[PDB]
Amino acid sequence: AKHLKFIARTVMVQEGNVESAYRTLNRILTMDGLIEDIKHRRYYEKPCRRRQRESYERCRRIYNMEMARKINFLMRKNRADPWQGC
Amino acid sequence: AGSRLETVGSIFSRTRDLVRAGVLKEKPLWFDVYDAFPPLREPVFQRPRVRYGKAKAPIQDIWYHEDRIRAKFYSVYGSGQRAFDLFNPNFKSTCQRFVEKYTELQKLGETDEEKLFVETGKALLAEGVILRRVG
Amino acid sequence: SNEDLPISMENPYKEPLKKCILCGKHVDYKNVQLLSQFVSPFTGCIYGRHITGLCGKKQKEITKAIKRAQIMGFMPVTYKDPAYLKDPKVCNIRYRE
Amino acid sequence: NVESFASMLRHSPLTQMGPAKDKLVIGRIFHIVENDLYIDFGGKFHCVCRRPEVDGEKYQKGTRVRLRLLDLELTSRFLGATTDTTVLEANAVLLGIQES
Amino acid sequence: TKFSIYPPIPGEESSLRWAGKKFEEIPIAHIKASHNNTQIQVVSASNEPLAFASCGTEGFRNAKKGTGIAAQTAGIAAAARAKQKGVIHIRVVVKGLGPGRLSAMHGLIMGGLEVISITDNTPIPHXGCRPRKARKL
Amino acid sequence: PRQRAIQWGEDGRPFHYLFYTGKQSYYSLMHDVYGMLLNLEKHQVIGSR
RNA sequence: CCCCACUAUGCUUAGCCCUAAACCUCAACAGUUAAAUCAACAAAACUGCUCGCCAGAACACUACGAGCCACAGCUUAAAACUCAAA
Ligand code: FES
Ligand SMILES: [K+]
Ligand SMILES: [Mg+2]
Ligand SMILES: [Mg+2]
Ligand SMILES: [Mg+2]
Ligand SMILES: [Mg+2]
Ligand SMILES: [Mg+2]
Ligand SMILES: [Mg+2]
Repeated sequence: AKHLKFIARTVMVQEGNVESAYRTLNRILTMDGLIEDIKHRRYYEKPCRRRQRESYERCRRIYNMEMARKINFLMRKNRADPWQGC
Repeated sequence: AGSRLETVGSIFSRTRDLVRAGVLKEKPLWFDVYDAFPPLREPVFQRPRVRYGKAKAPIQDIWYHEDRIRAKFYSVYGSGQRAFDLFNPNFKSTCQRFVEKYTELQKLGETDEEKLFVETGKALLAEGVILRRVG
Repeated sequence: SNEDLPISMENPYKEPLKKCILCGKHVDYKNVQLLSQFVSPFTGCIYGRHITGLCGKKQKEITKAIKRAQIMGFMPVTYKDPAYLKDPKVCNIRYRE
Repeated sequence: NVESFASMLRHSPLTQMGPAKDKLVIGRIFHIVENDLYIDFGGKFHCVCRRPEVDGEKYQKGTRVRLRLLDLELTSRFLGATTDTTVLEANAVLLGIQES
Repeated sequence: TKFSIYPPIPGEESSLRWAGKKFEEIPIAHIKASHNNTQIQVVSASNEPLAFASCGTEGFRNAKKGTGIAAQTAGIAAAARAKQKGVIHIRVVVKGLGPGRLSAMHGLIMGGLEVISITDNTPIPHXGCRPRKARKL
Repeated sequence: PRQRAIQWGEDGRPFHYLFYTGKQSYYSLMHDVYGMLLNLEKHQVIGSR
């Protein structure tokens, strides 16, 4: 309200491609968490519920990052069978 | 008649005991050999347990005095562009050649570390060795 | 006993610990140029340490410095000051197209 | 005057090498599967390197090659595991062929 | 010169122009995309109103107002009244995640206006009023 | 029906070194074929189904 | 349950009230990782020491008594009848 305008959350259109400009803006707002933030703010999430979801989200990321690391590590041996017949 | 309780004693103790009790009519072919030449440890099932608190494995890291010289040489001059040949059991790398000269000069009475390291590089350069400082 | 036995000592080949780009440097709330490198250009959102690569100590100093600078009249809140858009990009975040 | 094991270990090239990361070593191709080269370089485990695009036909069984070592054994401990998972192979980058 | 998605900063000397007008002089199309309605106002750089259209003013009622095609129709209507006043290039400022968020911009283009930038101004409180309680559905 | 012969003698020793696999004939063939593939490396439709 | 409106209330001040699935459902302190690893599950299994607490279910976060700025309150807290389970 007191800040300068047409700087925050502003994307310029290139060659009249408004669809690509809108997708870039939507990607910007998504990556910064603004879209999910706006959605969670439509109804009041109670503190006990917010902590539970934040705890679930943090533990799911760790498990998914750890499960990706395991699959990457155990995919080195996906090469063809070197000892076929034995 | 026998015993498949592999977690109760060892094959020797179970066989010896059942032979004494008369359950086994004949001793197995291996029993006399085991008795004459037993293993260092009697093979008894054990459950591996996990260490907790202040319990730590007794295995010690293997280090040598020359390893301090090797760390500095790799820091100062990096790994030699010459390739290690780990198949030849008498292979000598540029670092090992540096370490041997560094040890010889130390035995000549020199005790300073920073001075004993610079004189060693000069000796090798005189011998024709290529020592390109990393930085 | 034997000369060739291993000897007890500390690892001579141990490498130094990693350091964040700001390890050993004072983070001042008046240094808005530095602080702006850790906020979103479009929204002004402070980046998490997984994007900035900062350690816990410097991530906290940067956060506290940003919050102090914003409300004292040194730094905008809703966007990165456009003067600092051409500074070195030290954050692992890819935005445009 | 029989050499002791402690003596053999101190003066072994593998011991003298120190850390294996970023060490140039000479390997030997002993097994090939399509474009997968199995190379022994004097360690416990072999490394597996893909046939280079350039001079691919020069890499055959018995060909000696230059490697840049990264790890002697690829192992990692994953969450909820009491031990380390090992793939039973070393990590190395194939640079080229060794010639005299 | 390479394309910059960052808007030109006022007070600096840029080379970009639209019909001889600088970025600071291009009129602004303000789109309020609500969950049940879409409102579009075109204003000049001096804050002079030029055209207004919403789904309600275009004959849509009740749930039909909360559709993309309703917002698209409102955009065309606002473009027509704005084009008569001399508007070609507009800066789009959309606030809200309603169904007419993107469709309202489409109608502005079909109506003869050229969009040079897109700005989101959806209100996000930084801590603000307590929203209504969650719904049991 | 063809009957497989005894696979050990009077002393109880099996004749084939792969007896304890339970599939000595199958695994003996796989061993012979795998060995031939090795020797080749060291050295180097319509009418049939 | 869904939609809209609005009040006590959520806020500040000064007094009260003293309850929570007040829950890591893990008492405080010290020590051990060798023994049998260990009903099950949870959260690997135990030792020393101390305080608090418990002794079938239900009756019962109840009655009576007592104390309390509490007066439709809180704390402490039974019995009879009943059952062969809980
Ligand atoms: S790593 Fe040292 S302060 Fe960040
Ligand atoms: K709990
Ligand atoms: Mg609590
Ligand atoms: Mg206590
Ligand atoms: Mg009872
Ligand atoms: Mg109660
Ligand atoms: Mg009561
Ligand atoms: Mg009473």
